[PDB]
Amino acid sequence: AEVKGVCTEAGMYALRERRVHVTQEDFEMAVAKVMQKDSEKNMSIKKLWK
Amino acid sequence: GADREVQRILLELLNQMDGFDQNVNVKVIMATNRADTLDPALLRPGRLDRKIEFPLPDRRQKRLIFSTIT
Amino acid sequence: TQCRLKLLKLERIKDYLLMEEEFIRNQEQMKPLEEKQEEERSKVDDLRGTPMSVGTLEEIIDDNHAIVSTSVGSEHYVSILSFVDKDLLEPGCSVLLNHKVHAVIGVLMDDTDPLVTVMKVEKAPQETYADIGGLDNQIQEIKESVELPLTHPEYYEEMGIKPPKGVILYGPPGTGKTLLAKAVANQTSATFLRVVGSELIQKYLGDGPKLVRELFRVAEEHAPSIVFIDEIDAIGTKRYDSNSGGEREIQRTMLELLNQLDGFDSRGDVKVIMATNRIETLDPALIRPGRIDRKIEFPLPDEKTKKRIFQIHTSRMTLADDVTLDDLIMAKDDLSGADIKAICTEAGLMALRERRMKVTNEDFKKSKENVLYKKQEGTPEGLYL
Amino acid sequence: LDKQIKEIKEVIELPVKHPELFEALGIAQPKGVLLYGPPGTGKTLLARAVAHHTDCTFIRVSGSELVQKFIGEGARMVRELFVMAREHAPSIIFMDEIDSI
Amino acid sequence: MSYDRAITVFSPDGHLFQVEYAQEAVKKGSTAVGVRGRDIVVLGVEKKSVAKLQDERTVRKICALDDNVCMAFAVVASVSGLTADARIVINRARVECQSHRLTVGDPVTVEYITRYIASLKQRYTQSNGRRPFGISALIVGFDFDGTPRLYQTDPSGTYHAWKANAIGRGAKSVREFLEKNYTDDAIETDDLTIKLVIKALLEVVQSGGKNIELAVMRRDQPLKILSPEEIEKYVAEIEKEKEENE
Amino acid sequence: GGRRFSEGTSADREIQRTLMELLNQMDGFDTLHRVKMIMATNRPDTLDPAL
Amino acid sequence: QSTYSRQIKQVEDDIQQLLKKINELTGIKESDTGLAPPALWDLAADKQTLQSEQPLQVARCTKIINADSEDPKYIINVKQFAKFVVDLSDQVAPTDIEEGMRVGVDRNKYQIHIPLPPKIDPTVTMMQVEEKPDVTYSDVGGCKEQIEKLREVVETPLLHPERFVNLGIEPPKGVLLFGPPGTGKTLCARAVANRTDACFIPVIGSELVQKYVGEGARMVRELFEMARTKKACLIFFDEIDAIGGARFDDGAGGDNEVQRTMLELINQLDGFDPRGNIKVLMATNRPDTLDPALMRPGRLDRKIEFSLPDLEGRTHIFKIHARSMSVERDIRFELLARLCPNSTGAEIRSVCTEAGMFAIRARRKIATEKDFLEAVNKVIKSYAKFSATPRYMTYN
Amino acid sequence: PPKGVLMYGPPGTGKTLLARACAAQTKATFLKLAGPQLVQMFIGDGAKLVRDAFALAKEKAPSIIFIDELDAIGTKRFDSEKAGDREVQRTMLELLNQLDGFQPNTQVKVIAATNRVDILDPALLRSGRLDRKIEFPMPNEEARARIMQIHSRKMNVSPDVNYEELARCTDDFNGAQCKAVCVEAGMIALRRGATELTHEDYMEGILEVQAKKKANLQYYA
Amino acid sequence: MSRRYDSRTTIFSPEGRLYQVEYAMEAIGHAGTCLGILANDGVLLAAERRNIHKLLDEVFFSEKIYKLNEDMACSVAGITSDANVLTNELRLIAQRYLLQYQEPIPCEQLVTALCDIKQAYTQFGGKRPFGVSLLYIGWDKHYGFQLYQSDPSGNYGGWKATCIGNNSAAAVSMLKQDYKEGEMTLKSALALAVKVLNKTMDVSKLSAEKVEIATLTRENGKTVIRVLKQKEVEQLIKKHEEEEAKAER
Amino acid sequence: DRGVNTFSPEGRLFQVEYAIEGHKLGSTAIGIQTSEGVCLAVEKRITSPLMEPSSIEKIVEIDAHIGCAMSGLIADAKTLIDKARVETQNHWFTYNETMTVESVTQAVSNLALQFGEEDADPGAMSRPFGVALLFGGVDEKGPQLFHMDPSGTFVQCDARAIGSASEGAQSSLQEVYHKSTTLKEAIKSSLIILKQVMEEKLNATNIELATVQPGQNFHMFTKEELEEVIKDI
Repeated sequence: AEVKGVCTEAGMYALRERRVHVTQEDFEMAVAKVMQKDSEKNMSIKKLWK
Repeated sequence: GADREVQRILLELLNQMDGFDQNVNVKVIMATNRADTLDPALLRPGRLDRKIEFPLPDRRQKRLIFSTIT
Repeated sequence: TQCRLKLLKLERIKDYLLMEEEFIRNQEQMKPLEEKQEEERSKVDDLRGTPMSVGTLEEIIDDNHAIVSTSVGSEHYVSILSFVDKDLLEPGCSVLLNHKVHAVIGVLMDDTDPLVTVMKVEKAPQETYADIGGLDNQIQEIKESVELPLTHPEYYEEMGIKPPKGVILYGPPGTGKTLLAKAVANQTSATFLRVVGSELIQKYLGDGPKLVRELFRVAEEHAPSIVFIDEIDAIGTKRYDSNSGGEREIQRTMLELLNQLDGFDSRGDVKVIMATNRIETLDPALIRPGRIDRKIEFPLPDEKTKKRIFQIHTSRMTLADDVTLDDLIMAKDDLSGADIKAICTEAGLMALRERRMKVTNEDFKKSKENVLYKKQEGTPEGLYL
Repeated sequence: LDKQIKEIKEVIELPVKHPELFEALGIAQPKGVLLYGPPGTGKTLLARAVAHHTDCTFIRVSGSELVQKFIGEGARMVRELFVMAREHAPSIIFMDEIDSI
Repeated sequence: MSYDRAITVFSPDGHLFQVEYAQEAVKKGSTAVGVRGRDIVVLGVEKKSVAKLQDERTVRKICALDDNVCMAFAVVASVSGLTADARIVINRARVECQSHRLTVGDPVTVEYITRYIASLKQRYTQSNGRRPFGISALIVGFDFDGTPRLYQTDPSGTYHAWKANAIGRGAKSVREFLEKNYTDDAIETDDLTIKLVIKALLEVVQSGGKNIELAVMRRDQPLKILSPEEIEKYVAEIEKEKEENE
Repeated sequence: GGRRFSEGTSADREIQRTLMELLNQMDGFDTLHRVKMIMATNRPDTLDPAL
Repeated sequence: QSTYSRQIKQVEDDIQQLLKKINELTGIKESDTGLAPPALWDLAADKQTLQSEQPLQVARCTKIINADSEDPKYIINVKQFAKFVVDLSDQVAPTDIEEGMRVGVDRNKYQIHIPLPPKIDPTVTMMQVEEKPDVTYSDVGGCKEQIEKLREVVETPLLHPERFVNLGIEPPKGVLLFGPPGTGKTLCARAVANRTDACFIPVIGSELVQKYVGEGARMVRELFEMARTKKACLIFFDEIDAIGGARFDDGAGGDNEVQRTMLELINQLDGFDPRGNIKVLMATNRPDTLDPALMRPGRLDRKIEFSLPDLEGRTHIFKIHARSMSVERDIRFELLARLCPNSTGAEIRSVCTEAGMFAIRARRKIATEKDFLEAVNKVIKSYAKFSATPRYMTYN
Repeated sequence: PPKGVLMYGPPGTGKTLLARACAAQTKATFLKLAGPQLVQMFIGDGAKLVRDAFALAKEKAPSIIFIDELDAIGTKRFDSEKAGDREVQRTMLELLNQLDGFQPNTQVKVIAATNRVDILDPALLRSGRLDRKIEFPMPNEEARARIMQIHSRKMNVSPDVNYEELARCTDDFNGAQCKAVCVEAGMIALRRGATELTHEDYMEGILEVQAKKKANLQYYA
Repeated sequence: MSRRYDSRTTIFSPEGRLYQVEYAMEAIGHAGTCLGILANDGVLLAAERRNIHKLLDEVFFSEKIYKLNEDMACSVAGITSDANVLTNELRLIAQRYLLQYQEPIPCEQLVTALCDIKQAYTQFGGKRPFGVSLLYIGWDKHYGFQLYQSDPSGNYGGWKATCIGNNSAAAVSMLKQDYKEGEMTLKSALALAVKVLNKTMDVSKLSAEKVEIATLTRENGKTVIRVLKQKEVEQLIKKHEEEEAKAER
Repeated sequence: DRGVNTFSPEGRLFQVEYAIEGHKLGSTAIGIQTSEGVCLAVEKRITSPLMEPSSIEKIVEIDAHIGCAMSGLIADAKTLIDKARVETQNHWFTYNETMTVESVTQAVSNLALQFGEEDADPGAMSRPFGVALLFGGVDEKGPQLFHMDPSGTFVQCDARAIGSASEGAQSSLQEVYHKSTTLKEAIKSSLIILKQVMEEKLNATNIELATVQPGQNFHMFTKEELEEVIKDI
């Protein structure tokens, strides 16, 4: 779910930059943003979804 | 009779929901605040793609809000 | 032999003969049934009309009326009209009523509910008596209660004793309380009702004693019948937290079993098979004698015996004799019949996986290995002594 | 997860697709399939995926009473689901815990 | 102590629950047979569940209470050895045997130990928040006389002397086969008495010499627990005798 | 004033519909003006967490 | 061979032709008559039909008004939940009318032709009840003093009211059967009811309580009322252990449903109206559960313990059981009785049963003393652990 | 004038009898109300039932409402996060409303009988829902002799036997029981052949109504 | 009040087991691998070290390898909580015996003193039994090298090779397959123990943070109790790991 | 739930009513006081010949001139007998002569009912014993037979029976046994009554008799003596 979250987060970045193609830059920011969600999952010792 | 109506209403709603994909329309947006007085059937994906999270605000986030009301 | 055959031919003829003789001859006669009787039937069809409102006969009352609740969501007070017999009809049947004036024209409808369908689960065992290895005698004591009054009721009635009903299958589980229930059912060739005990405790309140009453009704008509209640223990220990019935609901349901068994109303030739892992967690009255007559303990099948059952198992999952038959048996020390199945069932899966139709030695070793994770082999009993 | 696929594929998919293969070989048809393992291993998704692969319906019992009209509840609904599954055969009946409700 | 919560309370059935729960746990398994000879008494247990990787030398399921008193025990379940439960009865009985020999200059008799088992079970009954052990012990030994004795106790605490008895996995079945084997020659010849124990154990389930452990006592001399290697030789010779009579 | 419920009778079910309606009417997208709505209770604990 | 083959094919073939006759004559749809009692039953119903009774929709009188149209006017509410203002017919005689009771009104012109019979509001309770069957005293175990004591209470006042009135003492209503199971509390209740020859209503404690709160109040209320109106009723409230329990609430459902039946029985009994023509018999294994209201007299005049019998009594259960059997009388009834003391009525019948099990295996038609001896020593040792009595007797 | 008065304390103290007496003194209607009838099988209709029952008492004239077993209507300590019924909650609240002076409470009086006040919640009890709190202790020694004095009149008795002596022996009796002991003694009396009850019949009478199952001689002495 | 709360878990069951010992039996199985193998010059224990982080103090010798005496050592399968009180008590008993007898204590003598206490809890008192099952390894004069196992009521059994904990059936069968009654030396004996731990454990290459192995070896007539250090353990891992590599081929 | 300690509305304790039943479960013992001496007879009722019949005992000595037959749970009685042995010799140290049937019986009976299931000392009973003892001997005063109950009611008897046949046998003794019946006739009376509760006929391996007669100490009857009473029943 987290892995797919990388592509999905990437799209938000492509709009923001105002690109038409999801560049490498979009992906750099996405891994780090997804890593913060993971960290939250682990802290809570329960899933995020409810 | 009461319990059955509400159940029927919801089935019709799921059926019509699925109808949106063929056309430009964006689907139902609903809030679950208590999820235990809600069916887990209604939280299943395949009609949901995006799920929004809200958490509790932290300190800094909270402060901003407090200025707007005052 | 000859006297019996002639008697049967005559009996069949007399019902036919008499019924018929009076009718056709009275059609010739100038005053009796004749025209009237044929007309009377025609007259029921015309009076009823179409449509017909359906009802269910709760009870008949001897006052020239009956209580039939009509399918319209209100109750009706019907009268014996449109040519019908009050006493002829037996309770619980669906009946046809003339709408125009409420009358029961007749009975033919049942309009079948799904509740009876869930109850009736017919038999067709995996393994059954006379393909099971060792402790031949242990099965034979069970038969005393279940099988033997079905096979020959004669011995019991002539002796003059209360016909044995009810058994408790107890002991540590691994002996096949489930297997024995299926096995007796095939052999007897009587109706098999299977209701799991967990099913009695429902998410509804107070439905549980009602569900017992129905179970036993469905058994009586079917009878000679066997009822296997798998695992009576489950309802008493557990609180599922799907009801607010609590301890009270279990208590009322257990009681309803007693009433239906002997009680004020008995149910004819329904035996009960209670598998249970334990006898000290169960309700006191439920396990009292005279709701059971036969009490039997199953101790685990012997290490030599595991071997005689295995040949059969290996042959069923294609015969190989290249297997280390002895090693698989040995490590496991006196535990479940279930493990022998697991080792053959898995091995055959593995063989297929490898892409062959023959189970080999390597496949038997592999399956064994997977089975030790899943269970604990027989390593518990070893540690203590 | 190369390991995971071979194990699930044998148990569930081969008998529903063809019981005949199992029957010739002499294996007993699978009764229970137990899924266990830590959360976040694609166990829920894999169940759904398996249904698509066999071309079998996925009948999920979610524990809703919104879903139930068969008798309006499901914990004495054992056989009524089995009858209807046989009609719209093959099927895989799924029981799920989301661990939140 | 603070614990006084009920575990035993009297029944209108005229019994104590624990005692009866224990008695069935010796019905269902752990074959222990004893025969009494004319110089020597031998007791045997079958199962230490030697799965061919376990130790046989140091494991004791027959414990010497004294040097002229020994007991072999049984009661089983899913928790198969109740060695622990036995181990208490064994330690208290061990001191008591020795103690009796300090005070009273006669070597302690089996009859003293049997009354002592009847009182231990009972004492545990009367005390608040306490429960009877599940054990049944075949108390073997020598008196003042030097006469060999075999006595058997039950989980209630009632004792009888018996020439030969079998308990476990059908107490009466093993004993009625064994009843033919108890003859005047068998009791006289010491060597035949060792075979009688082994010969009974074999009826329930046959073979194994490692599963079978038996301990022998001769006169007031100390307990000798026999090697499994001695047992294997003996089961082989017993199996041929069965073919000879029959 | 309702609670989480969801293992109850038909009587616990009807209370929730009414309780839902009040929430939206107050603050939802609809709101009062000069006109004031007064509630009376015996326990504030019987009340729905959302309320 | 030939003659029989011929007759089979022919008879069957005749039923097909006969099919028009099968339906009218025998029944099974389209006339279910034999026209000896239906000619009478139909005839009387017809006059009703013709005017305004049938279709008769069940309704009930909510209130007696005198407003709108005639001086007799009633507001009846039908079981579709609409009210109607109706008239009253003398066209055929109303016979069972009471406010709140079911009454019948017509759908063509809504007027009361005939009221429905007294308090048939639960149809559910009435169907299950047996009415006074015959149970022989060759299976109601023992002679015993225990049997005799209940009879004075239950049987004598109903059989003869003559005596009680003459002295000027009030007649029995109440008896409490309490003691552990398998002592035949149910078994005796049935036997004496037929002996007396008064109407028998057995009812299960579990059936009183049903899903909704206050649904349980409808069945009990109406059962006690129905009982009073008929001539001589005995309501045998059967086996309430936790279906009778003391008033409390847990805030999840509570004891509410259970106490509901209980409380309903209290309100009509003591009430502002006393118990009508209703006798009550209670079977409990736990008086520990019951409410202080039930335990005091006015429905529990005398407490009698029918519990485990005495040493002499166990011998008498053997003798009564032997009469039912066709086993030897050369088997000493006494020997069995001494060998298993502290045994309930149920256990002594299992001994006979067991004796028979050994007997069938051997392939004997008659039980032996050998089978018997064995059966008691297994009963004293094994059966004791399972038995109901240690826990139920502590409550009793 | 009282909103309602309360009677609480152990059964068998003659509350039902006392109710019948109240009714005769006032010359008014005692409107029988059962606490279980008010909660009903129909939902939300059950609440309408409480409104109607008090509503009618006003219309009938001034009335006294005899309510039996108010423990059925509800006990409000609610926080019940899971269910908790609440046909019962609606009726418990509606009952307060009718006692409140939106409608009179000087026209409707409530004679309430409940076995305990422990079971009951303070919302109901107050001092302006139920004004008097009258406890009913189990009869005194003299009280049981008076209870038998009425009873004695119905049958026939000796003047060598009274209740007062039996009251002195043991205090393990109640008013319902005192009736039962007189009725019990009469069965034996009748069985013998007598046109009375005597001291022998009563003395046996107390022993018989209480169960035995093996009795005593040298089991206790 | 008090009996009602008492779940009557101290009661005997008809079958002849104690409910508590059986529930304790499960507590041992959740928990990690502890195995002991007999060898002919020494004896070795291998236990799962479950304390892996990169910030570890190591204030103890080990949190599962306990030296009970100056001639005994033990390993743990079960709960750390029970293990800590118990481990101390095991020390007073081992040490007092050493004072009186002055010779190494039998492994059998060591399980029995504790057993009384275990049994006491279960039968009566309503006290939990200890959640650990201990594998004691030692050399005593009388038998030579020995290994003893104790269970939650103090049920004892002398074993040449035994294993309790996680994948107890798998470890004991495997070890049964290669080795049957004392066919190997001290060198080879460490290599099997780590191999078994390797398969049972989720990490399939191990390190010295994952395993901790302790040896008890009889040198110059006196029992030496040593917890091996991380350095020695890596050597043993490479020896088994390499042996596994050949197996495949 | 309810406790067991409670008094019932019958007016008796639950634990004690159960204990009387426990007496009824076991084997029958007859103790007859004759003025020629006191005989105690008990049924062995053996089911196996592998048993050694000497060591099935149910007559145990309180004293060296008082014998005791016990009934109900054999084990439960044995403890009471163990405490009794210590008192009789103890009595010899203090008084300087041997204990009487009366003195010993009242002292054991105090212990019989003491029961407090919770919040009572572990050196005191949680439940009463279900044993009835029959103490039969001839002492300084003369032949005395005292009967002890599990209810802790002691009473003096001349003929008492306890065990499964307890009510039946006790009635039947009152009939045959009187004080116009001699000691040997008491032995014949007991043997007949014994048979209904027994599974077989009377034999010298199926009875154990011991008589304590004036001027003599306790004698356990030998096989010859058992056989002389068997011949004529």
